[PDB]
Amino acid sequence: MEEAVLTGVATDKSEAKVTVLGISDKPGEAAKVFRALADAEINIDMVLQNVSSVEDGTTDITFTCPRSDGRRAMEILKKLQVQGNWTNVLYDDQVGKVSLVGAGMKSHPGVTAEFMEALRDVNVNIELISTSEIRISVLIREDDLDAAARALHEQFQLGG
Amino acid sequence: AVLTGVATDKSEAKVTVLGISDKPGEAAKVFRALADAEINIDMVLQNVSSVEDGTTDITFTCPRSDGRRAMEILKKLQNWTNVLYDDQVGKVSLVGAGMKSHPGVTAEFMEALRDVNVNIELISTSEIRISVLIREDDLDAAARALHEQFQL
Amino acid sequence: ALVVQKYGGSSLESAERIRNVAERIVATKKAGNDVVVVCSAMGDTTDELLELAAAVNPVPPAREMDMLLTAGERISNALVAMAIESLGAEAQSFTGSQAGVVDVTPGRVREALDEGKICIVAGFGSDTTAVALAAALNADVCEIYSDVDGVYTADPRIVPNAQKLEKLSFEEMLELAAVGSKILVLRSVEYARAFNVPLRVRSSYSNDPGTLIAGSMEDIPVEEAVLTGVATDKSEAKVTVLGISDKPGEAAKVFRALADAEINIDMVLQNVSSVEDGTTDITFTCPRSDGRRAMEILKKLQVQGNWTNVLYDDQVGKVSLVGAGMKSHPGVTAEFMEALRDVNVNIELISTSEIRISVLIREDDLDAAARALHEQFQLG
Amino acid sequence: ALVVQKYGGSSLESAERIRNVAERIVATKKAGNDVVVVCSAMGDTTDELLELAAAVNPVPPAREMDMLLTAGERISNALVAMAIESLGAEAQSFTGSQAGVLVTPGRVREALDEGKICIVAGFQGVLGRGGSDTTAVALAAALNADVCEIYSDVDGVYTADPRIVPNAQKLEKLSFEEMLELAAVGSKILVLRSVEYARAFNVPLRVRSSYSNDPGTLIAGSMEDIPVEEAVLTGVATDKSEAKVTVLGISDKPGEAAKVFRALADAEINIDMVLQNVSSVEDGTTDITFTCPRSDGRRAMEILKKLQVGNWTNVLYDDQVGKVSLVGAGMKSHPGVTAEFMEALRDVNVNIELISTSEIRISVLIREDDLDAAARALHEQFQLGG
Ligand SMILES: C[C@@H](O)[C@H](N)C(=O)O
Ligand SMILES: C[C@@H](O)[C@H](N)C(=O)O
Ligand SMILES: C[C@@H](O)[C@H](N)C(=O)O
Ligand SMILES: C[C@@H](O)[C@H](N)C(=O)O
Repeated sequence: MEEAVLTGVATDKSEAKVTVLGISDKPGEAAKVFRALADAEINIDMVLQNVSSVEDGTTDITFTCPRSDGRRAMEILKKLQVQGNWTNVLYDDQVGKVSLVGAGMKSHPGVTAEFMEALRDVNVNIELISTSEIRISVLIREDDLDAAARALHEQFQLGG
Repeated sequence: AVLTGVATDKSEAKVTVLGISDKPGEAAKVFRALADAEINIDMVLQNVSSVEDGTTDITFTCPRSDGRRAMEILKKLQNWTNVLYDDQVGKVSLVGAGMKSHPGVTAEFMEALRDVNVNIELISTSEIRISVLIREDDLDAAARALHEQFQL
Repeated sequence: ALVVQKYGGSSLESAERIRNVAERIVATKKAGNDVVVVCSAMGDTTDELLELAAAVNPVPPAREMDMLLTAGERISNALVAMAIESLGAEAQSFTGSQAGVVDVTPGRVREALDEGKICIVAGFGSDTTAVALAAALNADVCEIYSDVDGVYTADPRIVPNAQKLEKLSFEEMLELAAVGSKILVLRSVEYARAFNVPLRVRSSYSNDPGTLIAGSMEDIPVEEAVLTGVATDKSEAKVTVLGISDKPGEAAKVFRALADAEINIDMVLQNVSSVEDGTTDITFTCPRSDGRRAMEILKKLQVQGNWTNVLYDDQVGKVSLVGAGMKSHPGVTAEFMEALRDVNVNIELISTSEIRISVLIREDDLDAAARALHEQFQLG
Repeated sequence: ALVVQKYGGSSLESAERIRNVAERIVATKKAGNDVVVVCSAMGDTTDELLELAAAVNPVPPAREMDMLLTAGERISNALVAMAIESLGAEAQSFTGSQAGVLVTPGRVREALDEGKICIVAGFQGVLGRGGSDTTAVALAAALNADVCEIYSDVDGVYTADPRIVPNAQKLEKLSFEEMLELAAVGSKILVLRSVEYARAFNVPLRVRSSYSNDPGTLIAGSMEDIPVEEAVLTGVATDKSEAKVTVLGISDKPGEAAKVFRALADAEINIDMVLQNVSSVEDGTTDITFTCPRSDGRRAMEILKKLQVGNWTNVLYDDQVGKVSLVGAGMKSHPGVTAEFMEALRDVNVNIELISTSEIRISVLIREDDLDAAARALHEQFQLGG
């Protein structure tokens, strides 16, 4: 009922993140961005869009992709900015990704708390968060992977 | 069912008032007679009346010393067909509890005694005992069979 | 001191009720006693489980049956335990097998009680193991809790003037329940008698002390002894076999056929034979549900030269007077018969022990007869 | 073969269904299989027993909770064994522990070699954890079972909720990861903890119905071992049980996530999904959005608003949100899947408020009113029906 089975911790430094800033929150605007990447055969992995501000009615969309296709990705988008569609497109090729894999995390909320507390206590800044019932992933600086994994290993006592 | 033991007796005498009318107040007459004579009562046994006749018999036991006196007490009060005296009667009982739900006890009691050829004259049982009146001499041969049957 | 406490399904029917029972258990601990508790399954769980067992398999294996019934009783054990520990106590559960017994040997239970724990004993019936532990541990008293708040001089709804007994002897209790209503398991009261463990019938819905069942009549002064109460029973049929030869083995034939067919006999009765004919009659009582099947068997043997006829009566009522005070006193048996005569009730059949008088009559007269007997003697 | 079979409470609702399931168990052995059966409590007994426990004691202690739930499952065990033995099978019963909970199924392998159908139910030694479902899979891993079947009133895993999408179909097979993901965001089809053991120890699961002879859906093989050319999109999951709370304007410093989710965990708030994008360079702040059951929403909001006065500029509340997701190994190494998803919803005019993903899943948060429309759009976009 209450306990969650945790199976291990994963790190990865294989990708870069691109962030479209100020995408207008209306039907069809996400399609514009991801169709462009699809036409250029850019295989993206994780995408994350949070809620739009009430003041503007705009949001940001961040996605990851293979580090090689990184600069290319931002450039396809940056070249199709012309309109009012978005204000900027950023590019980060030094981003890492640590994750806690398992199952049944929804009803064990202390796990999520302990995940943030682990990274906090090794002074690591959580830059993006994308979790679910079987997955907690955060993006941080690639240089903090070492210290993030050891914190998460120690905290949840994971290995083997 | 649980069975605690097997008690015998040779201290008593049975008295049977024959042919008593199965109408109200006739039993009172018999036992108010013994109550006046202050013969302390123990067993009483009355079965259902005859359809043909309309009468039963009332067999009761008492301290053997008071037995002949008691028989001749009820003789004076006489409607009834006869009164019989007995002082070679012996009582053997199986004491316990919960024998209603286990009827084999009742059977095996009666099976154990037939296998020793013992005269079962009267019977007066309940959930907590199975008492039967047999012939005084057969008490020990009756006991042994009960001890072996129910393992006491 | 050491107190054993049994709680039946009624007492543990619900959570709120279980928590109430739990406070009473802790209260008994707090009063300065080692407390052992025996729980039946909640409500009617055992019956519902028995129904379920029969439906899945008509002849259930004993092993799986042990598992089934043990599970049911272990639900209330758990809940009682939970309840007890929320009140401050330290609970210690036992299945009964690893409690004492098999024949009783409670090493573990005594060990737990010495640690100041409240032992909860479930299931491998409930009453018999409670008294068996009571005897094994040398308990000061074994308390049976239910909806009934004690033994009465008569059925309160039948006899308005009925009263709750403060105390009675073991064998007085045995006799009252042997003919009247089963308030305690007859079987469990015989262990009490055998091992001299006082029993207390009382209610789990009040602080009333109830009725004590303690001591033998044989160690009560002969002058002090009294009449105990009146018991009624309108659940029995009456079967009579006419024309059975007064020779060894014939009684055996009757009750073997009744035993084989699972007919619950009760209060068997036979009087002397008739020198003319050399034949006697054997009447017995059984539950009315068995009466028909009991008759079917005896009639089949009846129509085979064994005996004349087999009569049947499912409107018979049984009324009785109990009390150690009648064993040595004369005229009580006389006052009994006179009481029924004066209310125009006829005595069809009579049967006794040394401290019980029982008579079969029309069930329509049961109430009048019990009411007549109750005020005839001091009772009430 | 060696077959583990786990029957839920729905399958053991009554004496007739028990005997019925007993015949299925015997039919399975007759087909030349060693059988292990795991038993949930009859019908809703475990839920009803949990209530009772809570009623007699909030925070019931572990040992007695173990005794209680075991007892309930041990009833089913008694009845099923009883039925099994009625039909000619010889039964041996175990508590899920007597067969090692840890691993260590020595006692069970003895019984199987002697031709006995082994029944496992309850626990006693040291629960957690998933109950009968994970006991079944854990026994399947240790004994090296060819399959662990999970019987209920559910006859398989579908490409979508057939009540919503009429052209929805039943999957024959899918990978552990594809099931995990589908189960994670919408479904609620089986215990995920048990499916993570099956993934971890490579034990094939089969979800089928104890009311038909339909073979159900198979969960087997990793999507990591699926050839890239053969990978497919699996299904569409929906969920309108969630509310979303967004903390606006949290500064981007170490520990600030801790301050949010410590409060929620101490208040026992269940977190389905958490989402945080990059912070603004000027002012240095970002927002954290998380979803939780609608029954926890009111209270989650109460907590974080107390913490709003500093720490953040606002806390928002939304209990009319729905979640639609696509799952499939086929999207791992195929561009334009995300594109088709976003275009799919666009063409049915559904607005995408928030997005999250995994290697093989895309999820968006939408108005609950748009759920059915979005699901049908996605289902026919990627042509999952027939
Ligand atoms: C912001 C973006 O997701 C937009 N709401 C869309 O539907 O395309
Ligand atoms: C006792 C019996 O013989 C009679 N019918 C009576 O009531 O007195
Ligand atoms: C019936 C009884 O009188 C007989 N002596 C018997 O036991 O067989
Ligand atoms: C949670 C996030 O906003 C912050 N940077 C932290 O790691 O605490």
